[PDB]
Amino acid sequence: LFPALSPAPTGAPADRPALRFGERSLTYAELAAAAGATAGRIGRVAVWATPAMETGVAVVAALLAGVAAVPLNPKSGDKELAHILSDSAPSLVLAPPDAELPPALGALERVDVDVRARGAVPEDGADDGDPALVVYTSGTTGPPKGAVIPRRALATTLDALADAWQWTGEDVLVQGLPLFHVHGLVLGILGPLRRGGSVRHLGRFSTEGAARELNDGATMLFGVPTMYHRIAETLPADPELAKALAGARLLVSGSAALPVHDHERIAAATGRRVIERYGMTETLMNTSVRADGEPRAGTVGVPLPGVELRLVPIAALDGESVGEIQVRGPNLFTEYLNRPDATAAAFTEDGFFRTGDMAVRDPDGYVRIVGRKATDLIKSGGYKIGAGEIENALLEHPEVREAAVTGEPDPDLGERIVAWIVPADPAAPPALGTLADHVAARLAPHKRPRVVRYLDAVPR
Ligand SMILES: Nc1ncnc2c1ncn2[C@@H]1O[C@H](COP(=O)(O)O)[C@@H](O)[C@H]1O
Ligand SMILES: [Cl-]
Ligand SMILES: [Cl-]
Ligand SMILES: [Mg+2]
Repeated sequence: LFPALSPAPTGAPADRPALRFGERSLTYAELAAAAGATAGRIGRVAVWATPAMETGVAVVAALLAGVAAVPLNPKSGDKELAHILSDSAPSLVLAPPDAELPPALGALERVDVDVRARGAVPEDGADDGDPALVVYTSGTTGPPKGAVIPRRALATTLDALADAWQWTGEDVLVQGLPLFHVHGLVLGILGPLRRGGSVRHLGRFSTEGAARELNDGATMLFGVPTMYHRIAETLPADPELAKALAGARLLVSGSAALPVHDHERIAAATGRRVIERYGMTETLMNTSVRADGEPRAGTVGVPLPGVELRLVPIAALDGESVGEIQVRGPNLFTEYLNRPDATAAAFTEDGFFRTGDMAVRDPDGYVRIVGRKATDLIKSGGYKIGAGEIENALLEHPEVREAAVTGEPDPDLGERIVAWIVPADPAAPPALGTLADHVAARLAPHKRPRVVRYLDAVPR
């Protein structure tokens, strides 16, 4: 999976940079040795997945050990952690030494991840179908399902992207994405390691931080559309940001659609374009605009090598016939953990995954996502948010009789979460702050409502 880490590297390859988090870093040899020491201490494991160097070491340790990792959002609330802990039943939690863990984890064995530890890299005994990660992803109803992602899916999607993006071990990625989802963790940490390159993780994203790294040897930027919106807003005032983007080898957006107004403001300011790629937790990456392809706003390009894609079948490349994307390939997840009926429902009889995403293809083969088959989802900041679980949390509040949750457009977030409340007392309805704080404390801050509306009645 990482031939530059296992077996332990030697000579010049060993002293190449691997991970950089501000002034903290690890070379390939240092990462292999620190992850190896950790791997020997874990013969499923949870990872307290802060946007910090320890998270890279922890996940690489699990992969070297051949033990599935379950990334935890360090801002998850009590309900959300209890569910993941009960569902995935990890043996231990890998955490940074100084992390304050919440009481939901009080009974779990804590293994501190030491980035200065030096141990042997375990022998690789893993099989390609072995679970690599369990990544919790929201559905339209109920609590998040654990997508079990096999080792082979990681290798194949990362190598497919290497071909599409002309990504090599000479590339230096900058990113500031969360490390408990696929974009930040798989593409943004494991991808550079599989390639033999490096990543500079910003901790918290900022336009200034992205500019700094791209003006100082970073060659690629990955972000969600919200980050590109904030870049587009800042460009007129920020000459060094404009130069940073103009000089980049590749700018990539994903997790949600990049609006054409943001695309074109970036092109106006910098003279170059942002590649979009389309993927899902359950499928990893499906399509991308290629580095050697024509840049086309509002598209997600062509199927990646090894991905079988169809629209439903619609065979005309007409830019007009709307159909459901379905995919098959070694990029696919194994199952939803403990959910065999939901797993079976996600697949056609002949083994294609039903994405729910609606698309056309143009005469060049390019895919444009234009909607949904039956059921909108909510994407806020490039997080997929499930309405039903936000409703279920709001219903716990004593000032809420009934609740419905929807998304509405937001120029910065793509969509913002709306809470529709039948109050306990219509003359004293619960304020947004009380409801938002409650959902943040139960679920996670990114899932909080940003708007509240009161009604007499909501769907049952
Ligand atoms: N570049 C993109 N354009 C439009 N939608 C996207 C793109 N990348 C991912 N998505 C959406 O994100 C979903 C997967 O996100 P997730 O459920 O968080 O794994 C897909 O089903 C799409 O709806
Ligand atoms: Cl750090
Ligand atoms: Cl959060
Ligand atoms: Mg619903």
